[PDB]
Amino acid sequence: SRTNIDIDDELAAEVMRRFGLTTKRAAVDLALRRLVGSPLSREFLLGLEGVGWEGDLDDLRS
Amino acid sequence: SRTNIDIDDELAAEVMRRFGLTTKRAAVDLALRRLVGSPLSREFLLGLEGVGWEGDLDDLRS
Amino acid sequence: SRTNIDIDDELAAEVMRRFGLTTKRAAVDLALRRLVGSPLSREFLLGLEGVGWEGDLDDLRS
Amino acid sequence: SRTNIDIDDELAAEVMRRFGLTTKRAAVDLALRRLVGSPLSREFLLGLEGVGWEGDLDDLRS
Amino acid sequence: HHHHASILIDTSAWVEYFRATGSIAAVEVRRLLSEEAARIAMCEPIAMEILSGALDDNTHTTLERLVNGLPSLNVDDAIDFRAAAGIYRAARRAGETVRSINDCLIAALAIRHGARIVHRDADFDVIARITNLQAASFR
Amino acid sequence: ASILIDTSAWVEYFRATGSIAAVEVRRLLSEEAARIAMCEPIAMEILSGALDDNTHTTLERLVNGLPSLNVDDAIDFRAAAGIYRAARRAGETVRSINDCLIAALAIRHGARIVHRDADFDVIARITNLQAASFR
Amino acid sequence: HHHASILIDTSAWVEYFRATGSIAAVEVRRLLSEEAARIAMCEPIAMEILSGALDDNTHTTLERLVNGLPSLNVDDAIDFRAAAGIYRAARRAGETVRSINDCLIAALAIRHGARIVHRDADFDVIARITNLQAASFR
Amino acid sequence: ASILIDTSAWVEYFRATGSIAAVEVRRLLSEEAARIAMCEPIAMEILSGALDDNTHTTLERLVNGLPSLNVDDAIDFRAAAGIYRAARRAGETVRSINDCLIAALAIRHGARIVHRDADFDVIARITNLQAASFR
Repeated sequence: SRTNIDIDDELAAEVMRRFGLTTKRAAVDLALRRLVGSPLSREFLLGLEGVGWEGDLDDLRS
Repeated sequence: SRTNIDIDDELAAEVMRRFGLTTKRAAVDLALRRLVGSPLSREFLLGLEGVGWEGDLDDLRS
Repeated sequence: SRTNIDIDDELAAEVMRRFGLTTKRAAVDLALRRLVGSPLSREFLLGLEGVGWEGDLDDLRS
Repeated sequence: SRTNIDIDDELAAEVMRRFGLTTKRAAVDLALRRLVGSPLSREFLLGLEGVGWEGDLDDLRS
Repeated sequence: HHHHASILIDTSAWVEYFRATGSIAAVEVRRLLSEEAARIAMCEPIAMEILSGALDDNTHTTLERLVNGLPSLNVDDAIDFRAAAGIYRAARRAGETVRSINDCLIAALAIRHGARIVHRDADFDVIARITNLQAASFR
Repeated sequence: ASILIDTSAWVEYFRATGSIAAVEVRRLLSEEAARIAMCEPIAMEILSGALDDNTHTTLERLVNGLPSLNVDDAIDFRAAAGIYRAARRAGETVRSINDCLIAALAIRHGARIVHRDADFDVIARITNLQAASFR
Repeated sequence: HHHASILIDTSAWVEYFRATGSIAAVEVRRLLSEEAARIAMCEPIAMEILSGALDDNTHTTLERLVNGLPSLNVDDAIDFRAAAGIYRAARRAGETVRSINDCLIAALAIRHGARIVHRDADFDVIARITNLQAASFR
Repeated sequence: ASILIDTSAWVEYFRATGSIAAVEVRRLLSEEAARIAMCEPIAMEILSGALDDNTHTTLERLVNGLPSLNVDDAIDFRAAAGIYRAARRAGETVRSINDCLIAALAIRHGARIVHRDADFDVIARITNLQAASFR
């Protein structure tokens, strides 16, 4: 994961301007999370069936 | 600019798979650029062809 | 705060006459306030009272 | 003409920022001219009657 | 606090004055210039129209003095073009006819600034039927 | 400090109801116009009830002519959710989840809200939202 | 050459969460099993989901889900006005819309080129008057 | 360098006429989307002819989602006027004064304009306007 790559400095800063980020680790992280998310394993996702949701969707909508 | 930062191998690989890129650096670049690029998707933009326009440009101009 | 500047006398006089102000300072302050004030005029803003609204806020908010 | 005058610092600064002006004097002149324009005598205004206008407003509008 | 009831003279009235037609519009313009000069405003769409139809370069120069001299009501493109569009579409929906979309722009800017329009163009009659534009016709 | 007028108060003004909220909106327009702010959730509400074409253009002018307090996609929805949950915990109800959103954005911007909706009364009791009710 | 994201609406999500066994829940399960890579979240949906999470552990779990999925952003230069437009159109059509946030969701979906999987009549209405791609599982 | 697509080209695209202009618009959308810009005079034209509600909403979305090249009140109208005058003196005909405004805007921004309107052909002879005709 320690990875040696060319990252456009301007671009990383440009993202730092736009999103009020104070890093590059912040910009890259965001960039990646937005586009493909974070690792969600198959078992996790399947395990959500029956996890429960006690709120009322009618209250939130109508 | 050449930078060594921890990038999760698997997220980058996912990016590569989804966008047909051959390197992690390219993937990361793409992810950064999407963050500060156009808010209108290709799909939306191409979907406008044939949407219609019922006014008369002659009235507005000629 | 206080400063020494050139002000076109005639212009200042005109402002004073048109807005019924007694001093150059007042004239300058009013001009500066109008310059950075709302793009929506007082007249337009007060004209909105009784413009109407056809919606039902209860439906929008439940 | 030159005069000593109290000008709200903040407003002046704002004006300088918005219009990319580098002096308080310039800011103040701009503000005054927004209010009353530049001197047009009654004589000049009345002298415009019959000056001529050989264009066609139908061309410009329809 | 400090009210000012600006009067925006439309190109349509201006032209009458410039040509000295003796029409009620020209006379009204004259009156305005003699009695209400301090209330008269210009805007850049009107200015563009005025300059555009000045064929003689000397006359054009003179006109430039006028349009540069009068206090200006600005066009703010964060607001006024959309408002014009809205006006125009409403007119269309009403089955009304609008000769010039720049009349809708002018009216939009007048409404924003709280100015009344003196004119002789039916477009402004139309627009005052669908918005709260203060307009006075002199045909 | 920006003054964010809520839809609840705005509507009063638009319909010239004469209620205290309408009068306060009028006052705001008269005396503090340069401090009045808009946000896009409020804008959406206002335009969604402007079914008359003329009303719509007019209120669109209003929305476009006021400074905007942005919605931050990264946090504001989360904040709103948090607020909602807190309200529930406090044994209160919120009729509209978008009031939570609006309040979140106000808190982020340091803006104060002028309103006549009990939701903002609730939210000021579980956050540091600066809200003034004219109900 | 990337395929269209699939935005699962709160309406379908809830079924899945509750293990109701309805066609919606089954569809969501299928999506999770067979097309996980195409699933997207947006912040309005996220807000809804977290707001109905009463139990704290459950809430925590759902936060993981919501931060774990790729996100389709809300851009307030565009999406709120578009939602308003959608709403007004619906109203003029004589249609009823129970949640203005469904118009927002649809607006963002259209912008992003995403299709919606749902069980809420609002999305049916919206697909009638826009080019929203919506699939009802009710 | 920004690419302003003129209303004339846009309309071809919206109506799916299959003209060279429509196809070029499509190409632009496909391959050079990041360089496409809008301006408010074009926007006004586009929205004025969008009479259907859905059409108006979606073209509103388009106009709001493209980067805007500003109208500078102090300069652009004067520039347009000048352009018009020059055209008339050249013995040319200009159908729309707002085409002169748009071209002024384009020249000020250093933007090129993609169109199918003879007005821009006229204006590129008498100015430094970067215009691409697909008539």
